[PDB]
Amino acid sequence: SMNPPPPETSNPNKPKRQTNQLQYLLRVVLKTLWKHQFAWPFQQPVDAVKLNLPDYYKIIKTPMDMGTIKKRLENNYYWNAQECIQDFNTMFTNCYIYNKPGDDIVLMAEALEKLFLQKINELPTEE
Ligand SMILES: Cc1cnc(Nc2ccc(N3CCN(C)CC3)cc2)nc1Nc1cccc(NS(=O)(=O)C(C)(C)C)c1
Repeated sequence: SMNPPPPETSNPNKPKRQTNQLQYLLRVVLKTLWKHQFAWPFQQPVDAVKLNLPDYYKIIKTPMDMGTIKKRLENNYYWNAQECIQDFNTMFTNCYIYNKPGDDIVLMAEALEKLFLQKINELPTEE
């Protein structure tokens, strides 16, 4: 049943930075993916209660979603771009772990992942 607390979006004792890459990750990469027709399952933490998936957080112990990432970027939570890319990678990987190849949700993630890889290919060099 119940949902866990969502991942933190602020941590006062974590060092933070703004870099041009992190700017780009928010203004271009996240904001492009966000507007995609297949984005909505990934825009917030999985609501396992509403979905009647009581084993979701039994299996997925490092949950991640674009809603969390968006807020992290907005709050300058990250030290560098790679920390943020890792959160995207976790989100995709979680999807592929929990679901079956060819499930609709996997097709949705895959469309987003392909687009994600296209967009980070154009990440500007650091500073
Ligand atoms: C990111 C993600 C990864 N995996 C899955 N798997 C999944 C979802 C639904 C099902 N159904 C199976 C039988 N059926 C009757 C109910 C549900 C099976 C597997 N889902 C995801 N995201 C995702 C998929 C569908 C719906 C929502 N909505 S949500 O969590 O309430 C909100 C609006 C907060 C994002 C969110």
